[PDB]
Amino acid sequence: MNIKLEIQKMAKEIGISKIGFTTADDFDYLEKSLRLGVEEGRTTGFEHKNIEERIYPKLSLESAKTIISIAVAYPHKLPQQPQKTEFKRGKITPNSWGLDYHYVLQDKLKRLAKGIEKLTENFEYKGMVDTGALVDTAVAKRAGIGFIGKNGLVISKEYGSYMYLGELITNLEIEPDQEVDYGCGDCRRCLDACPTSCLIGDGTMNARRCLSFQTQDKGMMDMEFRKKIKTVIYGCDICQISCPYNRGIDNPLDIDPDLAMPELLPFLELTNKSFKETFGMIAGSWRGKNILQRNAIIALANLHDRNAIVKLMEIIDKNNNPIHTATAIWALGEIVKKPDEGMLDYMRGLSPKDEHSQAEWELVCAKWQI
Ligand code: B12
Ligand code: SF4
Ligand code: SF4
Repeated sequence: MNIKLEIQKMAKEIGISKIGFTTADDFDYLEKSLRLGVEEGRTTGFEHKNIEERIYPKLSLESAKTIISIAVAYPHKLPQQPQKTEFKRGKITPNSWGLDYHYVLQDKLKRLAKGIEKLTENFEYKGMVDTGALVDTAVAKRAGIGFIGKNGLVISKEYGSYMYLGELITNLEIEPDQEVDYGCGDCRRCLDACPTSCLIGDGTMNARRCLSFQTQDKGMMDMEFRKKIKTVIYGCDICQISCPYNRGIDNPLDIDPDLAMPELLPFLELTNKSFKETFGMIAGSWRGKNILQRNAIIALANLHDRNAIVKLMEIIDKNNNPIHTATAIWALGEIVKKPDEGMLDYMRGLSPKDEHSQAEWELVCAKWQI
């Protein structure tokens, strides 16, 4: 007894910015739309595939009785700007500044569980953060962490949407928290700011057209999204920056600004090894360097950076990574606005190895009236 007050006490003790409680009752109100996302092809592929495991918490535990939702806030503005150099910089979502949230939160949930082991008997748990089967977002709503916006995210009054979420499924009998009075209203800002219009209106999405996805999808980024990621080479925050509830927050926790706003051409020099050493700790490193270097080439093209030309030419001639080659060929068509005869001969004189490079090459050629 007074576990709920005791938990809350040790929560804030170990850096958890908010905590909530809810039943292990299933979530079949979601079924309908989860299944419709998959059938309509609006799913990314990152989602847990088994829909049953997604809505029935007992499939993850059995002895499930309550679920404890945690939230850890993160800064969205940079404490200290990075220092101007020769090299232009891209941006990379604050969701991925500093240590990979997955590790941070799993550590916090471990501590919370160890601190509960002491104050009861027969305690049973199952921790999740992002990579688990539950809908992290809907759990935090039932637990009154915040409400789900039209942008799909969980929004708190206190810390905005700039929170990482987690869950500790458990066999404890505990008083559910309330939920929240505040919502969206007739706000619509996010819906109108999304540069792809992926958001459907009801907190639901064609994720396939989210730029956050596009920056993480493997392969060749479709033409439409290249221009639109501007210089943001990982994630998208547009639907949160445009949100009233984020209007005036700064939040607590360590950030290297050079990892948060990386210099692009030096970034393109990284190997698997140097990439691991320097970037391996952030969330955005979970698929390796290649998707990021592709994106960086795109950023350089979006900046029309004449200083990248020689590097792009090196990527193309070496051709050890075809996605990069094809992206670079495109990038030259963007950067070199008035090509000299020498450049027309360079371009005319490539004969792309593979189909994606061939495709991008044909387009530049056509654009340059070759
Ligand atoms: C797959 C995934 C993605 C994909 C797909 C995004 C998406 N919206 O589905 C991509 C790569 C695009 C993505 C992007 C981002 N994501 Co992500 N993503 C996930 C992941 C692993 C699973 C997503 C999932 O379960 N799909 C849910 C889809 C299928 O459901 P749906 O049909 O849209 O359902 C919506 C409705 O049911 C609605 N719903 C619930 N309550 C209510 C109430 C009412 C009345 C109504 C009508 C509807 C409604 O909410 C659901 C979505 O939130 C989750 C973690 C997790 N396991 O939950 C993180 C998660 C959702 N992502 C997270 C983050 C931070 C992001 C980004 C902000 C990262 C960035 N800065 O770029 C973006 C923003 C995109 C966005 N607008 O949601 C955080 C959200 C943070 C928060 N505080 O809410 C989560 C919770 C991870 C975490 N542990 O923090 N993500
Ligand atoms: S992250 Fe960007 S692209 Fe994705 S929904 Fe939000 S605004 Fe739209
Ligand atoms: S922008 Fe407005 S509509 Fe969108 S989530 Fe924020 S509050 Fe809701």
